Amino acid sequence: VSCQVLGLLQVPSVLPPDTETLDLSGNQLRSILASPLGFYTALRHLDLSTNEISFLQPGAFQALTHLEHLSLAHNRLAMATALSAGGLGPLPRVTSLDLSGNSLYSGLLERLLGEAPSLHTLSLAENSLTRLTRHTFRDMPALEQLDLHSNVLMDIEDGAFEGLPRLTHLNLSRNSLTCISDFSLQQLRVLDLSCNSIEAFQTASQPQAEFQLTWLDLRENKLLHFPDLAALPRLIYLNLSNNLIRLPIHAPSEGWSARPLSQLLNLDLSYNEIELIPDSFLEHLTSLCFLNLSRNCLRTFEARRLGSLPCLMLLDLSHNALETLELGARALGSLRTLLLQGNALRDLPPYTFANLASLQRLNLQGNRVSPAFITSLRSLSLVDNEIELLRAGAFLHTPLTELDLSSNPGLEVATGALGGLEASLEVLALQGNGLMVLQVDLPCFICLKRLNLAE
Amino acid sequence: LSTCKTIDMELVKRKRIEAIRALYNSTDYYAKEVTRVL
Amino acid sequence: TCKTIDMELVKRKRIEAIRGQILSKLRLASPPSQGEVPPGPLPEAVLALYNSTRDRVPEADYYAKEVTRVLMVMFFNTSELREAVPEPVLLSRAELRLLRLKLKVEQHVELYQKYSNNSWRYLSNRLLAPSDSPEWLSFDVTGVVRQWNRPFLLLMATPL
Amino acid sequence: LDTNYCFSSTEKNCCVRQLYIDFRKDLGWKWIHEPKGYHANFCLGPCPYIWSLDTQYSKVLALYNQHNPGASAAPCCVPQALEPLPIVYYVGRKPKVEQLSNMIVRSCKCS
Amino acid sequence: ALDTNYCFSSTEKNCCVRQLYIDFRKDLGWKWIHEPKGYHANFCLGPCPYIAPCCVPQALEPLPIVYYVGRKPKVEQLSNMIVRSCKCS
Amino acid sequence: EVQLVQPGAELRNSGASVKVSCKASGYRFTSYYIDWVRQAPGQGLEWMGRIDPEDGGTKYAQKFQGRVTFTADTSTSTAYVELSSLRSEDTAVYYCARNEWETVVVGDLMYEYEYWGQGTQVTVSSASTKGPSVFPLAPALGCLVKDYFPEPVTVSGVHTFPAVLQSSGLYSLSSVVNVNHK
Amino acid sequence: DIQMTQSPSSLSASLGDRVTITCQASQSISSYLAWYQQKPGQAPNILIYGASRLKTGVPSRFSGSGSGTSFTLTISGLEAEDAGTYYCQQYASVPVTFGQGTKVELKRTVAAPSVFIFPPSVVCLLNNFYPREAKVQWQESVTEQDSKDSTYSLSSTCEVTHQGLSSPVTKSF
Ligand SMILES: *[C@@H]1O[C@H](CO)[C@@H](O[C@@H]2O[C@H](CO)[C@@H](O[C@@H]3O[C@H](CO)[C@@H](O)[C@H](O)[C@@H]3O)[C@H](O)[C@H]2NC(C)=O)[C@H](O)[C@H]1NC(C)=O
Ligand SMILES: *[C@@H]1O[C@H](CO)[C@@H](O[C@@H]2O[C@H](CO)[C@@H](O[C@@H]3O[C@H](CO)[C@@H](O)[C@H](O)[C@@H]3O)[C@H](O)[C@H]2NC(C)=O)[C@H](O)[C@H]1NC(C)=O
Ligand SMILES: *[C@@H]1O[C@H](CO)[C@@H](O[C@@H]2O[C@H](CO)[C@@H](O[C@@H]3O[C@H](CO)[C@@H](O)[C@H](O)[C@@H]3O)[C@H](O)[C@H]2NC(C)=O)[C@H](O)[C@H]1NC(C)=O
Repeated sequence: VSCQVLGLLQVPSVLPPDTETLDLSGNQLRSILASPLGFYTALRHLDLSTNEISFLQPGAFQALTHLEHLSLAHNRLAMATALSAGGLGPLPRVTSLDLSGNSLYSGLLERLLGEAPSLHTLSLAENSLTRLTRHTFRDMPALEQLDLHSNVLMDIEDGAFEGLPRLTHLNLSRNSLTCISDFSLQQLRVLDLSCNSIEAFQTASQPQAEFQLTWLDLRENKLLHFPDLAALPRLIYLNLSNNLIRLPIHAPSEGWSARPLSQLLNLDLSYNEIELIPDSFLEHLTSLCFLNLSRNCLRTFEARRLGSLPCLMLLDLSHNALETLELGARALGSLRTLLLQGNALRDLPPYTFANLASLQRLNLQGNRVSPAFITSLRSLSLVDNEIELLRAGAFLHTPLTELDLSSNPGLEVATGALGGLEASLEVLALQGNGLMVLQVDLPCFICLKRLNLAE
Repeated sequence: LSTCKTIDMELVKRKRIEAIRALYNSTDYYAKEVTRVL
Repeated sequence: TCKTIDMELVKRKRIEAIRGQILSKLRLASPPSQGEVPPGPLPEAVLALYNSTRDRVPEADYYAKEVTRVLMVMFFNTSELREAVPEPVLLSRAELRLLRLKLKVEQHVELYQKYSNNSWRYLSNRLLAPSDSPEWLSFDVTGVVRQWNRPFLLLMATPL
Repeated sequence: LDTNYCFSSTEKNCCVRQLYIDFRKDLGWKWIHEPKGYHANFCLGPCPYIWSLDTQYSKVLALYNQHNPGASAAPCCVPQALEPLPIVYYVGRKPKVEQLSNMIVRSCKCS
Repeated sequence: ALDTNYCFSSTEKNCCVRQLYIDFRKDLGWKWIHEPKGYHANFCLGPCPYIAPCCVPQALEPLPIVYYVGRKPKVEQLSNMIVRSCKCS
Repeated sequence: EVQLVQPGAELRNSGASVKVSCKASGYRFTSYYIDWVRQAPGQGLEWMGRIDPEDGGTKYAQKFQGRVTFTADTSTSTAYVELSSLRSEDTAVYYCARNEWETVVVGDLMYEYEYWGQGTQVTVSSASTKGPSVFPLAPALGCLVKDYFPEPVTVSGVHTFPAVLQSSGLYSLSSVVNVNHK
Repeated sequence: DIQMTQSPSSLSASLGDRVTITCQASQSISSYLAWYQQKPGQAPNILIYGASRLKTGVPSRFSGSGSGTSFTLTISGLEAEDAGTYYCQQYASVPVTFGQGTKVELKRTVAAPSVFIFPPSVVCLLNNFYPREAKVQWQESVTEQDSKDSTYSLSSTCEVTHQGLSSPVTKSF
C-alpha cells in the first residue's frame, strides 16, 4: 500500500489485513494510536516518516510482531519524551529504525530508546545530541551502523560505545568535537570525523589486538600535526586536506599534550601549511599509490631514496611555489601521472622527466619552462610557459597523442618542430599563440582528429 | 573514542612569559612617553 | 603566512554560521510556518517602522529585541507607552530621535526630562553642525523611559 | 563566564587564565625599577564551530552565544578588554616613565 | 583598523574585511523573511603575523528585519551582523 | 570543586517574605539547573520546581503554584527564592541542588541531585528577643535555662538536651555527673 | 504524583549485619530511582543511581536491586557511619516525589537508667539507658544517640518504668 503525500489526518482503517508493506510518508498524522494500527499485524515495512507525529501510544507498536523496518524520521518526537514516558516500547523484530531529524536530545534519547536485539542500523542524525555519556547506547548487541552526523556533539566519555561490541560504521561528520584523547574501538571499520574542530588526534597505545579501522576522514579540521598512526596498521584511506599541518602532539588553543603507515593507500595532504618534507616522512609511506600535495606552499620536492614510493601511480603537486625539483633514476618507476602546474620552475636537468619509466600525463602549465621532451608520455600541456622559440627536436622520440601549447605570445616555431608526432598526435590546440604562419605540415599528420587554431 | 581533559597550565604559562618578554604616581602599539606639565 | 587558504570553504562555513546565528538570536526551534500569512503587501505601519529603524543617524546583548514606536500625542500618552512595553523589566533600549528642519548656523542644544511637577531634570547635551537639508538627530533616552512627520519614540524590548 | 570561575578552575573552553609576573622572579630583568609586578594574565581555550540545522531543540540554541557569538568561520579566543601599565625603566642614564598599552587582560571572548 | 572603504577593490594580502552577499531566498532557502531580500554580511580573512594570532572583526553593525509569526506582523532588530573592519590579535 | 553556599535564615515574623540565597562557585552558573527541595520536620522531602539561569524559565510543582517564585542573577552566580505570605506550616530547611550533568543534557526530563547546599532554617515565631535566665540546680548536677528564644544557647561527662517549644519560648537544659550571641 | 512508601518506619541493628529497606511505587517506575543517606545534621547524600548503579567514592556495601515497582537497598556490613535516615526518589514524572525516610540506629545490649531528681520547674532525669522506651509519669526531651556507647538520656520537667529493670521504681522528694 502506498498512501504517501496524501494529506491524511488520521490512520486509515480500510486497509486489508494482509498488508506487508505500508507507506504514509508526507501526511499530516499527529499521533500513532494503537487501535487503527493493530489490525495489520502482518506488517513488515511500516513507513510513517515526514509526519507531525508528536505522541506515541505505549502499546502502539507492540502488536506489529513481524515489523522488520520502521521509519519515524523527521517527526516532532522531541516533545514526546516529555509528553510520554517510555516512548518506544520493545521492538522484538525491528531491524532498521531511523529517528533522524527529530531534534532528539541526549538524556531524552537515553529514555526514548527501547531495547531491540534485532536492530541492524539506527540513525539519529540531524538531531541535537550534545554529549554521549556511558549509559546512552545500551542494550543493542546487534547494531552495526550508527549515524550521528550533523549533531552538536562535543563531549564523549571513555566508554560510551562500550555496549556496542559490533558497531562498524560510525559517522560523526559536521560535529563540534575539539580534542580526541583516546581511541580504542577495536572492531570499528569506518570512522568519519570531517568538518569538525579537532585540533589534536591521539590514539590508544599498545592495544591487545590490531584495530580494524580502514577509513579515517579528518578533512576540513584544525589539525596542526600529522597524527600518530603507528597503532592503525589497516588504515587505508586518509584525508588530511584543508588543515593547518606544518611538517617539521599538542593543542595550543586548548593546552593539552599527552611501518606506521604500511598499508595506507590514498593520502591527501592538500591545502596545508607544509613548507618542507623531512626525508624520513616519505620513507614510511611505502606502497602508497595516489599522493596529492596541491595548494601547499612547499618550495622543494626531492626523492633520492632508491625504491621510495615504488608504486606511486599519481603525484598531484600543482599550485606550489617550487623553484627546483629532483627525481632519482629508477625511483618513481611506476609513476604514470604527474601534476606540476601552477608553479614557478625556472631551470631543470635535461633528463628531469626522461627517467620516468611509465609517465603518461604531465601538466606543466603556467611555469615558464623552456625545452628535453619520453617513449611513454601521452598528454602534455606547456600552456602559458612564456615560450618564444620551439626547437626542431622537441618531440622527436616522444609519441605524444595530446599536445597543448596555447597562450604563448611571441612563439616562433622552427621548421620540423613536430618531428615524430605525425603518427602519434591526435588532438592539438594552439589557441591564443598569435602565430603569423604555420611551420608544421598538418596534412602529414594522419592520426590528427581535432585541431584548434583560434586567436 | 573519548574527548579531551586536563588542559596543561605549567607549559602554557612559560611560553606566555617568553611572549611577554610623582610622575609614576600620577599614573599606538609602540610605547609612549610620560611627562607632566603644571 | 604562506598562501594556502581558499575562500570557497570560508564562504560556505560563514553562510551556515549565519543561518545558525539568525535561528539562535530569535529563539526559533523551527522556522515559522506561513499557513496564516495574509495575502497582499505589508501594512503601512510595519513598513514605516522598518524604514524608521533602518534610518542612519552583559550576556543578554546576543538576542533580538522587538521594535516598536509611539508618536507624540513633547508629551506622550503613558497608556500607549505601557501598551508598547508590558512591564519595564524587559526594556533594553529606547532612543529619542529628532528631525531638525533647517540649521544654517551652528548651535548647541540640551535634552531634559519632566521630573517633578514643574522642575525639569538635565540630560546629555549635543552640538548641531550646520546643514542645508533635514537630518535625523538622536539622543539615548533609555533611562527616563524605564523610569516612566512628528518626532517619535523608538523602542527596543524583549518579546513577551 | 565569570573571571573568578575561569581563574580558579580548569575547563577546556575559552577562559581567562590567572598569571602574575615578577620582573625579577619571572622575567629575570632588573632594569625596570617599578613596580614589583602586575597581573598580565592571558586567554586560552578552544571555541568549537557549531554546524547548524533548520530544526533544533530549544535548548541547543544557547550554545551559539557561548561558542560562536559572531557567526564567524573559524572562531578564536581573544581578549575583549585591556588596561594600561606604567613602569619605570632606565634607558642609558636617563630614567624613563611610560604608560604601555594592551598589557593587562580581564576577560576573553570567542571571536 | 581596516574598514570597507579601504580594502574593497584593493589588492591586499594582509587581513581586511572581504565582500559577501546574503540572499535569504537562495543561500538560506528561506521564505519567512519578508524584508529585506538580503544584506551585506562580509567576513574577515587574512594573515596577521607577529610584529597563535587570529584576525577578528572590530566594527559590527545591526540588521533589522520584518517577519511573520502566526498572523500578526512584527519588527525585530538583530545585532553584531555586518563585519565592517578587522584587527590583528 | 563546585560547592553552593546558603546562609542560615535565623527568624522571620509571620506574614512577611523570606529570601533564600544559593551562591554558587566552581562552575559556569549559566549552564545548569537549580532545584529547590524543602524538608519540613512534619513529613519527608518535598520538591518545588527548578529554574534555568541562562534563559529564566520557571517551573514548579502542583502545590507551590504562585506561592513561590525563584529568580537568578548571572552576574554574581547566585540563585534565590521568594516565599510570600508565611504561615506556621512553613518552617523548614530549604536545600539547593544541581542535576549533575548540564541544562542541555537534561532537556525536559528530570534527574537526581549530586550537589546539595547546606540549607536555611526559615523559622516563624513572632518573638523578638529575651536573654536566657539560667537557673542553678543541685541536690550529679546541671543547669536550667528558660526562655532563651529565638536562636540557640551554647553552654560549657556532660549532657545537653534539645530545646523544646512551650508558651512561645525555648527551654534548654544541662547535666554533669552560657555564651549567648543574641 | 507517584506516591512511594518505605516499608519499615524505623529499624535498629548492630555492627556487621545485613540491613534492608524496601520501596514501593504507586505506578510503574522502570529504573528511575535514587537512594539518599542523610546524616542527623547535614544535607542528604546520594547513594544509588538509576536503580542499582552505585556511585563513585561511596562504600560498596550498599547494593541496589529491583525494577518497575519494587526496589530494595541492602547494606552488607552495618557500621557506625551508616546511622541516619535513608530516602527514596523517582524521576519518571514531572512531579519529583521522595519517600518517607527510615531511621537506622545501633544497639548492643540493654542498659538500666539511673533516675535522678532535682527540686527547684522540678526536673526528673534519666541517664545511661539503652532502650528508647522510657515511660515516666509525675515535657520529656530525649537526646541523640551518643557516639561512644550508643546510649540514650531523658529529661522530664516521678515514676519510671523500663525494660532494663524489672521493678518499676518510684522515687519522690
Ligand atoms: C558520513 O556522513 C556524511 C554526511 O551525510 C556523508 O557525506 C554526504 O554524502 C551524501 C551522499 O550519500 C551527499 O549527498 C549528496 O549531496 C548532493 C548535493 O551536494 C546531492 O546532489 C546528491 O544527490 C547527494 O544527495 C552529501 O552532500 C554528503 N555531505 C557532505 C557534508 O559531504 C559521508 O559520505 C558519510 N561517510 C561515510 C563513510 O558514510
Ligand atoms: C579528501 O577530501 C577533500 C575535501 O576536503 C576532497 O577534495 C575535493 O576534491 C574535488 C576534486 O579534486 C574538488 O572538486 C573540484 O572542484 C573544482 C571547482 O572548485 C572543479 O573545477 C574540479 O574539477 C573539481 O571537481 C572539491 O572541491 C574538493 N573539496 C574541497 C572541500 O576542496 C578530496 O577529493 C578527498 N580525497 C580523496 C582522495 O577523495
Ligand atoms: C587530490 O588528488 C586526489 C586524486 O588522487 C583527488 O581525488 C579525486 O577526486 C575526484 C573528484 O571527486 C574523484 O573523481 C570521482 O570519482 C568517483 C568514483 O570514480 C566518481 O563517481 C565521480 O563522478 C568523480 O569522477 C577521483 O576518483 C578522486 N581520486 C581518488 C584517488 O580518490 C582529490 O580531489 C585531490 N584533492 C583536492 C582537494 O581536489
